[PDB]
Order: sequence, then C-alpha cells, then structure tokens
Amino acid sequence: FRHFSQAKMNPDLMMVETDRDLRNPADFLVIDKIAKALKNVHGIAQVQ
Amino acid sequence: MSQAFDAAKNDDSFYLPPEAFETDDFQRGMKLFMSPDGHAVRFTIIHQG
Amino acid sequence: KAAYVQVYIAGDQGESLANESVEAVRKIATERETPSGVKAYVTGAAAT
Amino acid sequence: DPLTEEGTARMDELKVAAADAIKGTPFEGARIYLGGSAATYNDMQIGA
Repeated sequence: FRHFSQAKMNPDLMMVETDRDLRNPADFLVIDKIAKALKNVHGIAQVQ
Repeated sequence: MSQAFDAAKNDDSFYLPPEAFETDDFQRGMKLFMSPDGHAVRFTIIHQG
Repeated sequence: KAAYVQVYIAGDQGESLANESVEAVRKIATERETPSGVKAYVTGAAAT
Repeated sequence: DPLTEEGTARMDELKVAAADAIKGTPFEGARIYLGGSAATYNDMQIGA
C-alpha cells in the first residue's frame, strides 16, 4: 500500500468461454467491446 | 491526429491487423490471456478503493 | 520501486494444506540472497 | 424547471458522470467543482 493501491492486491477474474477459436481480428473486436463494457461499470478502475 | 489520439488514450475505436497476430509479442500475449485451444479468454478486473 | 507477482498455491483458502503452502512460499521467497535494499513479502487473502 | 426536487437530484449524477469520464485518461487526478442555483438549493435542502 505504500506504492500500489489497495485494489491491486485483490483483483477479480472473469472468463468468457466459447466453442470456436477466438484468435482472429473479428473476435478481437468483440473482446475489446466486452473489455470496454466491463471498464465502464461504476467503481472499476481498469481492466487488462 | 495520430499523435493526439495516442496521447489522449482514446479508445472509441479498435482494430488489430492480421499481421500483428504473428509478432512474438502477441504470440506470447495469447498464451497469457487465452486458452491453449483458443476457445476462452480471461479478464482481470481491478476495483476503486 | 515495487513489483508484484501472483502465485497459485495448492489447497483452498483456510485449509491446512493452504497454510502449509503459504509457509513454503514465504520460505522460498525469503531464503534467497537478495540484492541490497530489496525485500520480498508474501501477502494476499490466503496469507491473511 | 431546474429549481424543483427533480432538478436538485441531478447534482450527484453530474459529478459521478464527470468523474467516470475522467477515469482512464491523462486527466486523472483532476478536481471537479459544481456550482449554480440547483446546487445551492440542494445544499439548502440538506441543511434544512
């Protein structure tokens, strides 16, 4: 806590599971959309 | 315009070209955030306060 | 001046195996010959 | 009419919206000040 913030020591984890491979740009667009949606929730600092 | 959109950390739009998927940096990244068969992706969420 | 890493230990939080794992991780982290001025601490929910 | 009970209830929403717009940008650490007739009467109601 002298350097970081308190929230970085207890992070959350979310997983989205599909049935097809997601390593293409078309799915990366949807992944970025989900990341922005999660970040816009009130009380969330950052999503990586 | 490019410098301004980079400095402001704007995120209204996003696109990653197919060529970037072959670089070593994203080859390592996809083994850090996606499953070995590529069917799932994990997000890390950090609160405020 | 600080950095952190996340480690997954055997056993679930509260169980005796988890406590043993936390002790082992602490021992491994502290037994090292650290560079001058650098100290390592094990924290988190399971440690608590 | 901004000088009603509906008008004075929008003050917190504006501050929340601005603080969320700043989040994640180089503007982080900025200070937000809100004033006007509606804010004045919101404070008046709390005091009353």
